[PDB]
Amino acid sequence: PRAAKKRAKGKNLSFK
Amino acid sequence: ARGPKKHLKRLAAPHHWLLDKLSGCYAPRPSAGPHKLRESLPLIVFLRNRLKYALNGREVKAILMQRHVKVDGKVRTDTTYPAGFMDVITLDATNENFRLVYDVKGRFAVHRITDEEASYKLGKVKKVQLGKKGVPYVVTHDGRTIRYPDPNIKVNDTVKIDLASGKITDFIKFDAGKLVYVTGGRNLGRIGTIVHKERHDGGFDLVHIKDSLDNTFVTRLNNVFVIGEQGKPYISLPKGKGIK
Amino acid sequence: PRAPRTYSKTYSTPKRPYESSRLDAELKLAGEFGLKNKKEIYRISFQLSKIRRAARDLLTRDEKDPKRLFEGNALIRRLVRVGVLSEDKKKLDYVLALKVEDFLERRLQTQVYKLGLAKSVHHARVLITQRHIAVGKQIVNIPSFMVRLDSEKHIDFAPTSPFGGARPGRVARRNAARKAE
Amino acid sequence: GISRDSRHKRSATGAKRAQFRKKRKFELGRQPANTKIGAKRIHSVRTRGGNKKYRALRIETGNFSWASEGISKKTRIAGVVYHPSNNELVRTNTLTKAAIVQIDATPFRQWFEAHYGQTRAASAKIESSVESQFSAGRLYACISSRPGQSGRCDGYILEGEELAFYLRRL
RNA sequence: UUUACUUUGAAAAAAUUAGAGUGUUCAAAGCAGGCGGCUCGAAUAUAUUAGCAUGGAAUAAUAGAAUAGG
RNA sequence: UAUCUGGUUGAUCCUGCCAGUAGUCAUAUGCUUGUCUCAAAGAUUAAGCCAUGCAUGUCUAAGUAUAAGCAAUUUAUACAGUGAAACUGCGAAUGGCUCAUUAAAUCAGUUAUCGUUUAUUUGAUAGUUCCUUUACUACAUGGUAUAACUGUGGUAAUUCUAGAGCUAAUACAUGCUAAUCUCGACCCUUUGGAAGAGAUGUAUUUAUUAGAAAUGUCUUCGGACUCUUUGAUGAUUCAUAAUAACUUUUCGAAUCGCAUGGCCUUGUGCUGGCGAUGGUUCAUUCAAAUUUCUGCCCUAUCAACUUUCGAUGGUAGGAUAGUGGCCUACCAUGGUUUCAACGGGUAACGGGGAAUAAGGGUUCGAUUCCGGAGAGGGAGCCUGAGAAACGGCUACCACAUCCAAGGAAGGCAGCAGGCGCGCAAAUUACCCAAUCCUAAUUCAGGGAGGUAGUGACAAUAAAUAACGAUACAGGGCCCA
Ligand SMILES: [Mg+2]
Ligand SMILES: [Mg+2]
Ligand SMILES: [Mg+2]
Ligand SMILES: [Mg+2]
Ligand SMILES: [Mg+2]
Ligand SMILES: [Mg+2]
Ligand SMILES: [Mg+2]
Ligand SMILES: [Mg+2]
Ligand SMILES: [Mg+2]
Ligand SMILES: [Mg+2]
Ligand SMILES: [Mg+2]
Ligand SMILES: [Mg+2]
Ligand SMILES: [Mg+2]
Ligand SMILES: [Mg+2]
Ligand SMILES: [Mg+2]
Ligand SMILES: [Mg+2]
Ligand SMILES: [Mg+2]
Ligand SMILES: [Mg+2]
Ligand SMILES: [Mg+2]
Ligand SMILES: [Mg+2]
Ligand SMILES: [Mg+2]
Ligand SMILES: [Mg+2]
Ligand SMILES: [Mg+2]
Ligand SMILES: [Mg+2]
Ligand SMILES: [Mg+2]
Repeated sequence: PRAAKKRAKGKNLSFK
Repeated sequence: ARGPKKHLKRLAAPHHWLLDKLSGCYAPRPSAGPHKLRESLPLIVFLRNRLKYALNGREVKAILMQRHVKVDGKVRTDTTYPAGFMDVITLDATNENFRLVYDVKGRFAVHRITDEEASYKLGKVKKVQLGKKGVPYVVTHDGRTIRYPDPNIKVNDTVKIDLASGKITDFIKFDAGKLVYVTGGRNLGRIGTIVHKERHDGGFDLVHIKDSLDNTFVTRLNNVFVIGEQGKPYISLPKGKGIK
Repeated sequence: PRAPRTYSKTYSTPKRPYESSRLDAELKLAGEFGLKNKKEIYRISFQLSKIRRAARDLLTRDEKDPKRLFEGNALIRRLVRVGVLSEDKKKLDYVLALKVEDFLERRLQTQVYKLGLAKSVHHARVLITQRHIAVGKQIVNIPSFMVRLDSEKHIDFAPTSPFGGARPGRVARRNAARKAE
Repeated sequence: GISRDSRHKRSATGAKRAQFRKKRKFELGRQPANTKIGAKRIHSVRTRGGNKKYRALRIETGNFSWASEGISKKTRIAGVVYHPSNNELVRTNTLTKAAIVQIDATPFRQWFEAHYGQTRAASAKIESSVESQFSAGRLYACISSRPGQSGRCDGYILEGEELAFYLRRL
């Protein structure tokens, strides 16, 4: 039987 | 000493755990349980150093006592519980199921499985004997005593156990041509098929195994675990299929 | 207790240090490349001796043996990457032909001198130790830094340095303030 | 005081070993329990582990089995007649395994008449010497239990070649 | 024929040693995973003697109801 | 040794010789000591002696609170929040330190337990209906009982305790409550009903017993008709089962939290969920004890040793968890040795390892990991699954603290810090945040451990400057 298939991203903010 | 030891130095811990030598002075000492000390992975190591879900011992304790971790279909709260080979670990909150199988390197690998696969496990028949009241029973490699076995089930065979109820669904005989997995020695983690069981009276039996690449190697019988017939394993195998 | 942290010496005293030829050779090397003291020459001689002994031992082995192929390929790759060994020069026998000088040019101080950022090896060292030179995005203050071929052509003045774009140093602005006053 | 370790003894070659370590609890020994005929006195002993041992300081009664008919009856112990290890135990009437003792003939006899209706005939036939013992009123028995361990004086009756040899020794 | 002897395979903890990869700012070190299937990655080695299994024609011992008798 | 320098005469060459120049490591010591990373701390063969302080305690919803404890409330009607103290349970047998003793001993590798104990973890595992005083507690038995606590007291003094009064349990001691299964005549022909003949735990000890031409007929074409009937190991008196008795003889839940579902004949009736803690036996796991074979430095100016008081082996017994001269009684005369027994020395814990070496070799290895032994020196023990424990106890020897002289209290080869001299060397520092460990347990505890401080132990990198112009002068450098 086959194994289970494989399966939050970076976010950016600039201030000042 | 005068009694059982309760500490384990990091340098003395099993190598396959991959514990940093400089991180501390002591390593988790596996508590008593189904599997032997050297052939077991305590839950703390699995949750922290492998899955990286917890950052130190204390969040591991928090996770465990939240009852989010199930081993062998049962909730465990001991941080040093000795999970071992072919033990099913379920984290329902994450919807993740793992089966503990060594990689070709010989190290317990994070192998994700489906729920249907998680419903059953495999156990090598370590003993078959008549108990009290004349009730036959089988002892598997994980210390499970299953009563009223199928009388064909013999030592060195493997039995498929349903986790929910703990009965034998099916079994595989130890014969030439079956598919086996190495659970000890330098060949640890390799997968192959039997060619001969070489037998020595009063001595350790030796088994010759041929892999898919036709390479042949010899290992002691205690280190052999039947997992199916050739081309049809009863469990999902890790990446590489135990080659090299 | 905590597990030991291993260590090793990076240099060894030559066999008979006081040879006049050896003294003059160390003099020439130190003067040409601006080495602080003899320990640097001893260190690089130790490294080169280790490399060349390994090359000899591999050469002793027959052709096509697994260990010879694997170790020789690794050693040639490392020597080519660091820049001592040229691309057309990829054989262990030519590794036996290396000299300390090659590693000496591969020092960051020498590269800074040659690239024209500094006109002299000592000026180059002074620039390195004062945090004015950056390899890529990284400020390097170690003259013994070994420059790779790829890293060679990214050497520049650091953005924070007064020569690389930042504001003038303390001396310049102090003088400007006093002149204004 | 009593210890069993092989260390204090001389070596096979005759060399004498030096004291490797102090005495250990797990190689201990305890005083003998010289069981004697007298009112039942037994006291327990706390042994290694959670287990326990019984010390027969005194017993009169023991369970003796007539093998040839496959029965077992409780019977008073008359006295020690012969012991193969050391004869002072016979003199002092000390009860231990393999001691030869005398037991009452009463329950065995009554069972005999009850089952066989005789003081069928072929089955009732019994070896002559034991019939003489029945007529005497006391039977020779051999203790098969260890009164120093289990607190029992169970045994079995002598018969056949066993009986003949022990009578000859007597 | 048997042994000695020799080849090969298991076994000989970890740490240490040799070795592969990695811009800890360099280095002494530490370290095993990266991209969205990619045929990517410690590939690993190492131990005189004792025991176990195994292929051996020579060498050195050891054997014979050997070419015996009527 | 090499290389380098010098001496060997009236001088120069060529030889030959002599003196000095090699090396890391180790011990001691002198001077200097700015920055980053990292890391160690023995030594009088004195395992010699120690003031003071700390280093092992522990409570969840789930064993026991009328603390005359604290706070609460719909202002309390057995209790209910939180909770000192004490009982109870568990741990203290791990960890840390040191190398005194130890020369087939420890130890390394490799075997065996069909030779035995094993708390804990994990998986299984126990309806016995009935059996005269039913004159009957199971809608749940006692003090055959006490602490904490109230109160009266002794002693100079200690983690000293006497008498009296109280009260609990998962402490201690007792003790119960119309079942299941074989066949089954007769009806009925199945989803069948059942007149009745029968059978009924564990634990301990002994004895005995078991454990090894149906090639047909019919049939619906399927199927039915008769027979089988333990398993494992190389190997067993193995596993298991059975019969007869036996036992100062056990066990078979008189325990606790949360919650209030389902049936009705409407009764505080019957039934019922999720957990904790206990309990017999087996297996597994952590362990422990013995154990098979090979391997240790110097010594032969140690050649015979062991055996009277066990030395080798046989039988029986005692003892133990268990094998075994381990011990006892009786027996024989055995056992090792020039292939070095036995005795003596060892500044002898063994090993993984470290240094050197071209290779063979030689030396070191208290010291980060494993294993063994010890806690000033002998001897003996309670507890507990596990100790011959010493931050547990008792005696003796040597030391040594307090004293009212009547007595009491001792073990830093644990972390700091002292003495051992009249000559010297880390802080009586902070913390449980990391590592893991103990507990009733997320939470409390941990000089284990971590953080920082402190003689250049051993190692890595590396500052103390770089860039110009101007002026003046003719000698500077190498060989011989
Ligand atoms: Mg076996
Ligand atoms: Mg700056
Ligand atoms: Mg070998
Ligand atoms: Mg000084
Ligand atoms: Mg300065
Ligand atoms: Mg600074
Ligand atoms: Mg209250
Ligand atoms: Mg409460
Ligand atoms: Mg000696
Ligand atoms: Mg030996
Ligand atoms: Mg426990
Ligand atoms: Mg259990
Ligand atoms: Mg009272
Ligand atoms: Mg015996
Ligand atoms: Mg004797
Ligand atoms: Mg010594
Ligand atoms: Mg050592
Ligand atoms: Mg001790
Ligand atoms: Mg002392
Ligand atoms: Mg003691
Ligand atoms: Mg202690
Ligand atoms: Mg102390
Ligand atoms: Mg100290
Ligand atoms: Mg310290
Ligand atoms: Mg509880």
